[PDB]
Amino acid sequence: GERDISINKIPTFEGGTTGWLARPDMFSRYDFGIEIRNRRLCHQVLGFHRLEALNDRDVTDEIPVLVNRLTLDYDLNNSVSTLVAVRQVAYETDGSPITQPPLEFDYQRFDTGSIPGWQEMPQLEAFNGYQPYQM
Amino acid sequence: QRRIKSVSVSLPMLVGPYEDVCAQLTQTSSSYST
Repeated sequence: GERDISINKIPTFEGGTTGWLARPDMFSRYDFGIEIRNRRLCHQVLGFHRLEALNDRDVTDEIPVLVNRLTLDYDLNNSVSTLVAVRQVAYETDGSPITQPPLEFDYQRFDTGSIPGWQEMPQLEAFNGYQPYQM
Repeated sequence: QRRIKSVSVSLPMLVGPYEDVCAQLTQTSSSYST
C-alpha cells in the first residue's frame, strides 16, 4: 500500500516514502522460543523491465517500466484479513489502465449477529449438576 | 459360623439434584435365625 493503489495511477519502481502499512489484525508467534511479530500483507505486485538495456540500446537512467500490475484486495477485520479478490492490470502509454476480470473469494465469516436462542436437552436433561455428570 | 452383619442398597437413577427418592423395605423374615 505504499504506492497509490488507485487503478488510475500506475505505480513506480521507486516507492517514495509513504511507508508500508501494518495489518489491522497484527499478532506474534513464539514457537521457536522468541518473539515473532507478524505485520505486513501485500496488495500490489509489479513487473519491471529495464527496456533500453533489454534493447541493449541504452543504460543511463534506465528505470524499468512497470510491465504489469497484479492487484490484490482483502477483507479486513479486527482479528483476521484475507483476500476478497485479485485482478491483473496493465497500462497504456498514456497511463490508462487496462484490466483483466477480477477473481473473488469469500471464506466463512464468523459473526454473532447470527447467534440463535436456547434449547433444552431431553437426551441429557438431568445427567449433570456437580456429581451427576462424567464424560 | 455364618450370620448377617448389616447391608445397604441403592439405585442409579438420576432423580434430579434432590428430587423425591422414596421407598420402603423390610425382610419378611430371616426364617433361619438363632
